[PDB]
Amino acid sequence: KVFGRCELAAAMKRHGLDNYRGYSLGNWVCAAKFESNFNTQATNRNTDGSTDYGILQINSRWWCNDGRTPGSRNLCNIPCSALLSSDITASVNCAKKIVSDGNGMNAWVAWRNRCKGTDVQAWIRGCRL
Ligand SMILES: CC(=O)N[C@@H]1[C@@H](O)[C@H](O[C@@H]2O[C@H](CO)[C@@H](O)[C@H](O)[C@H]2NC(C)=O)[C@@H](CO)O[C@@H]1O
Ligand SMILES: [Cl-]
Ligand SMILES: [Cl-]
Ligand SMILES: [Cl-]
Ligand SMILES: [Cl-]
Ligand SMILES: [Cl-]
Ligand code: NA
Ligand code: NA
Repeated sequence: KVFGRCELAAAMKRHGLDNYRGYSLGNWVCAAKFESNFNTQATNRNTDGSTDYGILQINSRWWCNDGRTPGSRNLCNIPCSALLSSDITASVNCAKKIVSDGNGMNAWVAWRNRCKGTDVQAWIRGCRL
């Protein structure tokens, strides 16, 4: 599924991401925009052979099992394919674990490079939330 911006904002808000670990909702929407262009089916292969999955491009090196990232962890205890669902619950729940792990949203490269330090509230501007 390719979410609309506000649709995703609302979904993320419903799933408890607004101000989760102090990260306002716009951060999460911004991260999803730049990680996946709001596409739950986005996948991208990393240089190490892991793959990033889903709307928040959660990687299989650490967070999910895709059966083809040897030596990797599955800290969200999910098949990576679960992160491609139109239902963002698995991605959100895994993202909550990630963002809680001490590094905040810096885990999301696109967030660090494209959202951090920007007016992320713009990402939820106009949305009914
Ligand atoms: C939370 C999450 O999974 N974020 C992704 C990053 O992990 C990806 O960065 C890449 O991650 C792999 C596995 O840890 C690293 O081997 C690789 O160096 C790293 N790539 C960069 C440029 O840092 C990122 C890839 O775009 O996608 C999500 O942000
Ligand atoms: Cl868009
Ligand atoms: Cl915000
Ligand atoms: Cl694996
Ligand atoms: Cl959802
Ligand atoms: Cl933080
Ligand atoms: Na990415
Ligand atoms: Na893994």
